Amino acid sequence: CLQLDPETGECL
Amino acid sequence: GRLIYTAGGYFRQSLSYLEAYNPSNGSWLRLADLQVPRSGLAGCVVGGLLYAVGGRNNSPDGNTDSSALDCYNPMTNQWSPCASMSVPRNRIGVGVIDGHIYAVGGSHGCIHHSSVERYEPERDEWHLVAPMLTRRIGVGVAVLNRLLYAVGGFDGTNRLNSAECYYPERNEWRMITPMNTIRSGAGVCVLHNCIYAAGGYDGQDQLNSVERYDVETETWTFVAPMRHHRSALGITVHQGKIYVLGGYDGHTFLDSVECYDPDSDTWSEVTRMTSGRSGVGVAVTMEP
Ligand SMILES: *CCc1cc(CC*)nc(N(C)CC(=O)OCC)n1
Repeated sequence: CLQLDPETGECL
Repeated sequence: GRLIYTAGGYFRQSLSYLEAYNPSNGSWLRLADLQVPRSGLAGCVVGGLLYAVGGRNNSPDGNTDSSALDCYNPMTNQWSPCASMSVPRNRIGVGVIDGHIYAVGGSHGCIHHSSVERYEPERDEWHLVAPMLTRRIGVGVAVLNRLLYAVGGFDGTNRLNSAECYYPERNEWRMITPMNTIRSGAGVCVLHNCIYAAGGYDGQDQLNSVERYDVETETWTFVAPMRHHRSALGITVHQGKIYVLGGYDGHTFLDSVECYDPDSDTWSEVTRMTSGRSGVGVAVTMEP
């Protein structure tokens, strides 16, 4: 989802 | 014998794992945890000691960017704190030249750094050097022929295909030829006379492509792509081969470790990490 950083996968 | 160490990373939260892989026998050893969890850090080695630099602790209780420098000694299996950097640096890049650690870029909250600082282990001191021409977080850093390269990343607004080189005796940064692909979160390393940039994120997709910069010709050329697309991967070189570890592919936190052989221009799967994770720090040093 767009709650994740697409580079790292981390929850924002 | 030499092992590939992986420190920190992220899966659900930032991690404090320190694990070491032995390419000679396929084993993984779990070693002393980092004192504080961190992802987006970088690892390096000076004088047989492993250093973990920067990052951020993305925990259930909040996000804290790190200015820390910690040192792991394989002979004691213990972490020791060192002097902290001038500023926190999440998604930092590091390179070692002549026994000194250069910390490049990274973020502190919404601040995207162009600053660069250098650590002297013999004095336990950091000092700022000339900043890069571009702010870069998620930057790949590597050293070739005692020159420091900073490749790709994100400047606060755009992901970059640009790269630059630092010439220590002139304390000056200069742009080099840009990559053929925009990459933030790539793994960057050196092999033979080339700087390799593997994976990363181009603004739309995680990448499996790999390109290398020949410092004599000033050109970037694509080599065989990795089997897995990945961003925020760990990377290192061991006995003439590149190893990529983990990362995020937009679906899974990868446990895959691939190895590139430059003579055959092929990638192969060599082992899996004990659990999938992104944003690790990696380096090679002696067995503990
Ligand atoms: C889309 C899956 C997902 C991941 C995350 C982690 C940041 N969060 C959420 N949301 C919408 C729930 C929530 O409370 O997020 C803040 C942690 N969904």
